[PDB]
Amino acid sequence: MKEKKKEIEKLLARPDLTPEQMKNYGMEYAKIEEIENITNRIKETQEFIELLREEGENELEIEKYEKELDQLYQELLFLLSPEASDKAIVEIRPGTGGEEAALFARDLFRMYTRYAERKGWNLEVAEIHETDLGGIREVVFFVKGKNAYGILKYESGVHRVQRVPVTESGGRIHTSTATVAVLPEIEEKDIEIRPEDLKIETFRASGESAVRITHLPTGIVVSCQNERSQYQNKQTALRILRARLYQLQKEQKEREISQRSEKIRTYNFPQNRVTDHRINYTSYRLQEILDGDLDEIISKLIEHDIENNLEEVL
Amino acid sequence: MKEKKKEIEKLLARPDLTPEQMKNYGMEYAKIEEIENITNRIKETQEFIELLREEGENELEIEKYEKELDQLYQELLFLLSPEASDKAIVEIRPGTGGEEAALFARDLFRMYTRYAERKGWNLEVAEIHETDLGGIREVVFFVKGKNAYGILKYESGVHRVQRVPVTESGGRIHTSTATVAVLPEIEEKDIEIRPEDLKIETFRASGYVNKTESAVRITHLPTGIVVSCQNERSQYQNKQTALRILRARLYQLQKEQKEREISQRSEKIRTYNFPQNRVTDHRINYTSYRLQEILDGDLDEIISKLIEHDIENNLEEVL
Amino acid sequence: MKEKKKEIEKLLARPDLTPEQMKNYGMEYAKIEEIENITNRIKETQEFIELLREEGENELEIEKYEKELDQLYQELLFLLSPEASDKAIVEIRPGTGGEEAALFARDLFRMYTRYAERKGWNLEVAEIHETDLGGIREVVFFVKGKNAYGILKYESGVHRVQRVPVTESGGRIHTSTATVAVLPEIEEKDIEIRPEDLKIETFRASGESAVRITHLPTGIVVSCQNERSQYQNKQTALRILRARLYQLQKEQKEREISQRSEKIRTYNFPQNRVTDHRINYTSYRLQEILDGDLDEIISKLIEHDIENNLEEVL
Repeated sequence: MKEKKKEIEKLLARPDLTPEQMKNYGMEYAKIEEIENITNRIKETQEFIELLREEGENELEIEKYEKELDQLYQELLFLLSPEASDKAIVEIRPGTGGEEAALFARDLFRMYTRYAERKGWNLEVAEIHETDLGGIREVVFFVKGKNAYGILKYESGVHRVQRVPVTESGGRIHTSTATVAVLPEIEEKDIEIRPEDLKIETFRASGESAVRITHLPTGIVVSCQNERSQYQNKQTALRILRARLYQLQKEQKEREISQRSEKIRTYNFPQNRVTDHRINYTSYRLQEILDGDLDEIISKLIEHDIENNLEEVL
Repeated sequence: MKEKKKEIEKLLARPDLTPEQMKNYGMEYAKIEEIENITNRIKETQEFIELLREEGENELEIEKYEKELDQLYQELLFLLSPEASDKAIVEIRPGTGGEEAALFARDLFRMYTRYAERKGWNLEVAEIHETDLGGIREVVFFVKGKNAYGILKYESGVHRVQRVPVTESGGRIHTSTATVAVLPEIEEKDIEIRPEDLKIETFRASGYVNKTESAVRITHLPTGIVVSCQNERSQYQNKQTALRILRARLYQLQKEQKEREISQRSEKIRTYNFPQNRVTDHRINYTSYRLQEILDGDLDEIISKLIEHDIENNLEEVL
Repeated sequence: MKEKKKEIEKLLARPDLTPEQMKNYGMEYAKIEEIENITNRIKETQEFIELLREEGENELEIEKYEKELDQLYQELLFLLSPEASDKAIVEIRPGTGGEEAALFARDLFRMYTRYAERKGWNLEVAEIHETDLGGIREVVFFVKGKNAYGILKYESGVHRVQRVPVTESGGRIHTSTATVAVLPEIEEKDIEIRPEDLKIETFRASGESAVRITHLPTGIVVSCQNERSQYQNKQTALRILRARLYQLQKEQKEREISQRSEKIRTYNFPQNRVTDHRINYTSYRLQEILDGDLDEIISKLIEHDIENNLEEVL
């Protein structure tokens, strides 16, 4: 890495060291080659496309390469970031806008669902509270796949739509806001939750089963009213309680000093556009992105990070 | 053209006029010569085949030239109907037959699906209601391609199947019905639909996705026309789909409401008998013994025989 | 035949007999002659190859005549065997070995695909369940050509492979298996199948048409799922069934008095060889064989048959 990180590997791998180490170091020396080569192809395919564009007459197919690029960056991202990131919990909620905000929440949930099916990920709905119009008042689900969290972490934040409400006939543009919170699933062996700290409750499913778990120390509360049995429900409430717990703990250990708009992205239907505001990137393939083709935007985010965040000059 | 529609072209084309008229009339000048040539190729080729039948020992290969007759006639239709017949909306539902009827609906959907692919057109499924036996309760879909509407317009009507049902173990021959409705797509600039005349509702999908994902219903308050969708699309996308269908539907309903107000059933448009492997179209009484090939998508033989007749007497001809 | 089967013909062709019998007995005589002439050509070109070997200096061409016998044997086989027609149904499926078995199953399907093209035969694939890596979970196809069934009837049995999986880089030699089943197609007139013994079902395509047919008494079941229409597929299923049924009968009336390993042939890649075990013959042109140049092996199997089977002392 740099050649500096690859220097230690040049020497370490020298004639001496222990078996448990030669594999340890050699294995990483290879990890660096992939990285080295992957960025190689990235940079080649990049410099390549810039020729297909202004070759006196662009060859409308820099899209075959443009796509591969989005692909090379998610691979690089995977090799770079210290590894445990394949399981994630997603929660989406309406924001400002009323009936319209819950409708956008479903639009998002629809994007992610269709995204999952395209990356070959597995998705399970932990819970969903719909709205008469066909919106969502709350939804939390689990996504697992090669780098699911590593990629979805980019979706955390406030999303806003700009569009004329569908049941509104030719009315005025409406701006609503939805919240997406992504967290990494925390296995049982990775965090301690004492029995006496937990308070479990169950009730008739207000008008299949309804459960609620309270982590007394924290005060975190997990409530589920779905089709799983009480027993099964409890296990699902716990998967979520851990992630929510671990986070709150992370938070309680960093936010005691950290002491709004924060719109992370905007979708505009009349313009059929998507603008992620951390990178100031705009795309005009809104419907295809909302249809589940989110790589173009995430890969851009991944690049910006690998170009001037942690893994760059570090 | 004729010699007449070519007359006005002769004079108009004369010395002076306006630029925008030169290319204009000039462009219409060519239209007629090609029309004249194609009708010349058809005649030269038609009159050539009939000599290859009783020459003293036929040359079973008239089919090769026969296949070009189907193509020349469609090229002639494209030149005789220069308007805007490139976008169409198709709808297929079961007629009488029960399960068997919903199965024939699919056989047709497949046929048009593969027929589309062969003409290299673009097809998009608006919506589909399938049946357990792998059949179709209802299906609607758009098709855009070179004069793809002027070609699929002859498919509107009832289509009847004659055959032993697949699940019926070699038993008796059954006869079911399937209904095809082909409407030309209508643009927003060509028909007015006032905001206040539209009621749009949206509901939860009925039984990760839940049922399907989104449900939209659009009602044209005046006429009563209702367009309902339940499919993978989003609300925003189904509405634009529902609106595409509603324009086509309303434009059709107004044409009827203007004729059906001065013009005051069986209508078996065509037949698909499997035991005999034939397909007979009843408006032209043309028959083919290439059933499965036609069902597999090679439909041109029949539509051209329909165009030929159509042009052989209707508007295009004596008009 | 012998001079015996011929004797009777000679006398039946004496002074009298009927028109329809005249031609009938007249053709089999000539048939017999052809058998005699070919059985002679075979015998001489043979006695001529041996001489070309230990003559005083082999003339490396005993192969041009070697290939001639490949032909003569098949023409003999034609003239001899039971009417064994020009139509055949072949089925191939993985044996033991996991993915590798599936991959070798397609290997075999390729050999035959290529072999049939060399024999000028026609070939329609009835169905094919494929594997991501490119193997074949299952396949049945139809073949038609001058006694394609007779010549292919010797492929029925378990085929075994020994090689390093292509996806393994310089690994250990893995060994697998693939089953091949050949059946002579039965025309509807030839076999009786009552309507009340079939159970024909249909379903929607999971993820064109789906069709399954069951022969209630036997338990035989043919599934179909492809681009075909329910109707075409049903007809494609009745062909395969009449074959599965007929055979099952020729069996159920022999597999009732005939009271595993049955490794029919072995293809070893490192040593580049094909070893047919029923005759213990080894060819060293494995690849040319897997490419469809099967006449070598089959003509050997044909020569053993005529030599010790019915067609001999009988």
